[PDB]
Amino acid sequence: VRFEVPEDMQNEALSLLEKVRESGKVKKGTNETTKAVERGLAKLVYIAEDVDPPEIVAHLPLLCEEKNVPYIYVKSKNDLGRAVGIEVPCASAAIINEGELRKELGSLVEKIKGL
Amino acid sequence: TRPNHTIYINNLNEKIKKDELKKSLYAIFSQFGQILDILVSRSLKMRGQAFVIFKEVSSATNALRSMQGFPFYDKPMRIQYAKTDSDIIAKMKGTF
Amino acid sequence: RPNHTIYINNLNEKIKKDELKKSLYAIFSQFGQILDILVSRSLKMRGQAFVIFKEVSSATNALRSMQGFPFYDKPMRIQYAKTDSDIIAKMKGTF
RNA sequence: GAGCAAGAGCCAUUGCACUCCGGUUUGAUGACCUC
Ligand SMILES: O=P([O-])(O)O
Repeated sequence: VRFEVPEDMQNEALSLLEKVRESGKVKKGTNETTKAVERGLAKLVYIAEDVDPPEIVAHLPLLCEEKNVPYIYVKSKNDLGRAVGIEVPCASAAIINEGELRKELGSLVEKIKGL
Repeated sequence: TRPNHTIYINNLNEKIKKDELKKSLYAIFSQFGQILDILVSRSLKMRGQAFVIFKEVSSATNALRSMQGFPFYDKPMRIQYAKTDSDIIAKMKGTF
Repeated sequence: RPNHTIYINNLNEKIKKDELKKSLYAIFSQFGQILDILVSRSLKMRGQAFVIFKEVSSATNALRSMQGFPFYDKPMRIQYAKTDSDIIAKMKGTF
C-alpha cells in the first residue's frame, strides 16, 4: 500500500462503482483487472487493503504506473465485493468504460493526484 | 382419469431450468395439435411437474397415449389428464 | 455404416439454434453421453444437424428409436454420419 | 497450465397449478465450460 486514502473518498468511489455498472463496463476480480490494465482498457482500478496474502494485488500499483492508470485503495474487500454486485469478496476491480459518470470519475482522479 | 384439454405431467427432471423446460416440452408435444400454454414452476410444491394446455381434447388424448413413459432429459414422463380445467379453458367453455 | 454420430434432416427451420440444440439434447440424452450437437448455419443445408455421442451403441439405439419422431411437428430423417463429416463441418462454417 | 468470467455441489420434496412461498455449503484469492 503506497498512500493513505480518507474514508469519504473511498465511500464516494464505491458509490460510483455501483452506479457505473448501470451505464459503463466493469471488470471484477484480480485476473480480469490485471488483464484489463495490460491491455490499456483500464480507466481506473480499485485495490483492497485487507488482501491476505498481499502478493495477490501487490503488482497492481507498479503495473498501473507503467501503463499510466490511476488507482485508489478501499478498506474492505467484502465492501468491494458488494460494490461490484457479486456474492463473494472482491480484491481488485477496474473501470474500463463509464459514459454517464465521466466528470465524476474525472473529479475523483485529481483528488487521487493529490499525493 | 376423465379426459381434459390439459395434461398434467410429472417425474420431470428437476435440474432443467424453467424456460428450457417449457420449450423442450413444446417440441415433443406441439407434435399433437395446437398448444395454448405450458405452465412450469420450480417452487417446492410445483417442481418436477408441468401443465400442457391443448386447444382440443383429442390432441390431449393422443399426446398422453403417445408420450407415456417417454425418457425426457433421460427420465420417463408420467402423464395423466389434469384434475380440473385450466382457467383459459374454463373461460372458453365458458364457466369460470 | 455405423458411427458414434448421427446426421439429422427435415428439422424445423423456424427454430432458433440455441433452443434447437437444447431440445435435441432433451430428446437424445436418454441414449447415452453426448459429446456435442451441431446445427447447420448455411442455407443449403437449411434444417440439418449432427448429434455426436461418445459410443456407437448410443447412436444405434438413437437411430432405431427416433426414426421419424415428429420433432417440432416434422418427422426426423436420421442416418449415420459419414466419417469425419462432423469435424469437417465444424472446421468450415457449415456446422 | 492457458483461455473464459458466474455459477457449481449437497440435503429435502413424486408434489394438480393458473400473482408469488424449502434448507444448506462453496465460488472474483476464479464456478460451470474450452484447449
Ligand atoms: O460465462 P462463462 O464463465 O460460463 O464462460
